[PDB]
Amino acid sequence: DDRLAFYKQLYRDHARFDATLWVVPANMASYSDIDKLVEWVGTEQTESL
Amino acid sequence: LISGLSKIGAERDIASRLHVVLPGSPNRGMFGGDGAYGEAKSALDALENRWSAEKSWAERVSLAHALIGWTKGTGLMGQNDAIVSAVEEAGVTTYTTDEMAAMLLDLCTVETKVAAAGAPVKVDLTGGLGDIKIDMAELAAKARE
Amino acid sequence: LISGLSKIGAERDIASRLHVVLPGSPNRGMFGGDGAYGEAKSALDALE
Amino acid sequence: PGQGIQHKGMGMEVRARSKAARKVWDSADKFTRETLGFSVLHVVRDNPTSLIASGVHYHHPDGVLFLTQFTQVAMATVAAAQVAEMREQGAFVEGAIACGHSVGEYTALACVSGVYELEALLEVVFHRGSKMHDIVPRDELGRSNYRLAAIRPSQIDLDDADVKDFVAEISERTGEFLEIVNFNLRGSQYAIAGTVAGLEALEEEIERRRQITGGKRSFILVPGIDVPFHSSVLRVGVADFRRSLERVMPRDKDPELIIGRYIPNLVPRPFTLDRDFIQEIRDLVPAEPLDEVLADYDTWRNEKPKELCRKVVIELLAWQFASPVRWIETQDLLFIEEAAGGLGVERFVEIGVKSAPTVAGLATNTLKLPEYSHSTVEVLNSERDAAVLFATD
Repeated sequence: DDRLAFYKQLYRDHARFDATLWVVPANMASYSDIDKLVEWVGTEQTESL
Repeated sequence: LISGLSKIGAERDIASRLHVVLPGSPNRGMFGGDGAYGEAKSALDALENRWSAEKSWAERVSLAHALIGWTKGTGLMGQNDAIVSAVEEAGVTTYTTDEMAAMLLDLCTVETKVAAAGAPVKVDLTGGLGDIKIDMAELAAKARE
Repeated sequence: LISGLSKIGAERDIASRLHVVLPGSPNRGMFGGDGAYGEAKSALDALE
Repeated sequence: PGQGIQHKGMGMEVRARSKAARKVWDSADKFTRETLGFSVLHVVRDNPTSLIASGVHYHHPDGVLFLTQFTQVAMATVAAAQVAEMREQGAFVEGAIACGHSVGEYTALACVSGVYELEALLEVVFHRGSKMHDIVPRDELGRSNYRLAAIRPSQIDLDDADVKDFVAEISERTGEFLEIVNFNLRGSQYAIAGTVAGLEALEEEIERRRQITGGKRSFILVPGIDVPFHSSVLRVGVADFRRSLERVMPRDKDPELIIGRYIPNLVPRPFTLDRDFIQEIRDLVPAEPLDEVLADYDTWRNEKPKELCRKVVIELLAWQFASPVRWIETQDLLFIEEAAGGLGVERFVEIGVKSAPTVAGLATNTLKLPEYSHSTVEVLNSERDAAVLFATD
């Protein structure tokens, strides 16, 4: 949360209109992460209730 | 990672070119004191060849090569901070993080974006550390020592 | 392999220089058709 | 058939088997990938949500395959590939009379008369889709003051003249806009667009007129159509599309394959190049290239006929945007031509795979009510009846 709070501080300062920020846990050393991350980055943009 | 986003772009069928800024290390071979940056990032010239070889990668990914010069952080470079003034006495420029960030955005401008679409762009963001005659065997080690 | 024979030479204490001929690929960058040799052996300049 | 029955992975089974289907799809998919930066194969195979194209951004909460710029392209390619396979097996008869409903008409001409390239077909059709989106005014929410509604005149004693009457009255009375958009089936299917209040007032009328209605019978409102197209409101944007057609539809084409075989929408009666026919067009659709040709028919010299057919064909397709599609007359016309040319056995085949049951079911119910004469007729669908099409059994 100390890293999480920082990006919130950084966003609430430098954010303009139309601006959307996304923070995620990520490990570039893991091939699984890379595949799973972009599989997340590339799918839908949809929220099913 | 480049291949991954290339698949998504091809599968979901976009002609949009992803601009990948390649964080190249400044001026390989003229510094012996870095020990990490200088050697590792010289194969980025070979990576630019892979894009110049592979034909179908053009539409998905554009390679923007940036050589990131001397840039002062507190944590890693806390030893290097004192001699920043010393290296700058050779008529060379060392950069703050905000300065280098600005140099990276300028590559993200519309003008330089289209330039990357036509052909790989190699940018030297270094402060002239290339023609530097400063001996790293001393002025680096001594700085670190 | 170079490090290995360097240890033996240092441990058994010889000043003799082992001459390692590095099988570099010819003229990197001016051929696009090899596909293997040209790219791999350019880091031998970094090994020097 | 027209749009709206399209499904995910439609005719994708045929692509894996037939060679003719692959050539149609791949030549089409390659062009779209290079020029517009997207693939129709992917859209059909798995239905996405949002897509960004060359100059345009398309977003749908459900699917892009159900978006018209895509849907029309998918539908056109699905049918064009299926006919090509039917042609490879030679099952296509030399005297076949062909027609289409809305967007299906472009595929009709493509398959039978080869009036354009596979890539040429998907150009017009794609642009025609993109043209259909920007035509009508919207709100901040993308709302429309208009809509479409499907009428069934049956279940009560009411006629086509009775429907036309009641609609014409409430159109003049309220001062609102109410238009019969589609004449589909004789006593069965009719489509109506105009002001939503007009659609509501018309719904209300038949509920009052029909003595048995507790459930608002005979009236189905159309979801998703916000444009009162095929009414008097759309005639503006033709000239730009009329030029677009002439660009993608050149002058080297087969006159005979179209003539007598092809039934336009704007013109319910079969294509033939004659002073009589060209006049019927002008009457329904006043036009500059047409009115001159009618003025001097003394241009009789033999260089003209193909050049005449080439413009008449384009005039019908360009103004098909405006004029109501007449499916009733299209069906009835087939009866008129047969009866005068002999009534012997006919086979009615619908192509485009999963779109095939629709206009066949439209024909089936039509084969019942006016056609009660006890005729031997075969209704066949590409989706359902394929064993009968290829005769394998």
